[PDB]
Amino acid sequence: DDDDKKTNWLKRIYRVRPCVKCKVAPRDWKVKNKHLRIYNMCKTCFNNSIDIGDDTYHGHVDWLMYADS
Ligand SMILES: Nc1ncnc2c1ncn2[C@@H]1O[C@H](COP(=O)(O)OP(=O)(O)O)[C@@H](O)[C@H]1O
Ligand SMILES: [Zn+2]
Repeated sequence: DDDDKKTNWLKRIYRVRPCVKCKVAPRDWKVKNKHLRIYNMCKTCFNNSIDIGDDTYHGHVDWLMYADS
């Protein structure tokens, strides 16, 4: 099933690249219609970047959740 190929790639992608800032915690994420948005930072590091005034690591990558667009 091609949808499983997509899903298993998304689980692997999420697992193997932790927060870009602390490099330990998993990334924050949300569902955005038929896309998974994986933010660059965990929530703790994101909130913190707002307090310190750093937008260097702000950003995300959207992923189609299905095999067929
Ligand atoms: N956990 C996070 N790590 C890094 N950047 C983030 C995080 N959460 C939000 N951002 C950034 O904050 C902005 C707002 O994102 P979001 O609420 O997804 O956008 P919208 O709903 O305006 O389309 C985007 O620049 C996003 O990349
Ligand atoms: Zn972090």
